[PDB]
Amino acid sequence: GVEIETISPGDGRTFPKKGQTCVVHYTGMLQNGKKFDSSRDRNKPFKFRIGKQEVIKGFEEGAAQMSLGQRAKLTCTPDVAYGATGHPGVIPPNATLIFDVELLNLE
Repeated sequence: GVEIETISPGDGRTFPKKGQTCVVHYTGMLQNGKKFDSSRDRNKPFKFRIGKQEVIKGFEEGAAQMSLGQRAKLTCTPDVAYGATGHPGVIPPNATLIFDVELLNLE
């Protein structure tokens, strides 16, 4: 379950394909909570590739459903990343995570 609410400007066609190292200015958020992880805070815009399951499934499926320039808004389900496990100190178990994802990519 990935609910994409794209803020309109972009190109609408440059989709991430397999093995494409793509660039996302991500900015995390918790449902009824604050930020937890931000490439914008690090100013290191997270050059990640598609097809290795490096990123979580809530962040991976949101990438290919966007295009270059687009600014979507992830509402990631708990069961795809940390719903029963939970990260120690960052992500509690059964958290519905929120992301400011703007696909300004490469390749």
